[PDB]
Amino acid sequence: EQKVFFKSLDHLGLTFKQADKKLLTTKQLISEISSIKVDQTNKKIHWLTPKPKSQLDFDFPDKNIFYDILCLADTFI
DNA sequence: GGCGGCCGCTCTAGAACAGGATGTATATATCTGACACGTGCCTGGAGACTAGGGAGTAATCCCCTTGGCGGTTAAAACGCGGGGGACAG
Repeated sequence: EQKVFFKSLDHLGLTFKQADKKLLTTKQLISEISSIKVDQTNKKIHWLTPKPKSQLDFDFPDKNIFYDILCLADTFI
């Protein structure tokens, strides 16, 4: 049970090995950005003619994270 | 007065049933011929010993089969039409 219980508690993590392969592809990200684009456009068509130019934004509060993927990258090299 | 319907009568046949037929199942009588016991060996395995070598086990290693995915087009499966053949006769 020391190896059974914690693996049983992981639900999305067991399928993460295949979900990350299937979902972090080019066409999936194209679909997920075009969905937000058409949502913004028809929501503004319903509401107001000007459209915002900002969608799917990320915040970067920590500067050492770039250093971390740099370390992972030249470890993989 | 004629004719269809109904019921009784005789004819015919399927089939259960009993008797004869002939090749085996048994009940002794007796032969008989290998069966197993006894005897006499004697020839091969067991106690004991010498020596050694191939596997039991440990370690490594690298290898290769199992799980585990999407993808995609070959194909299993469901179903309709029908068609020629398995089988009863």
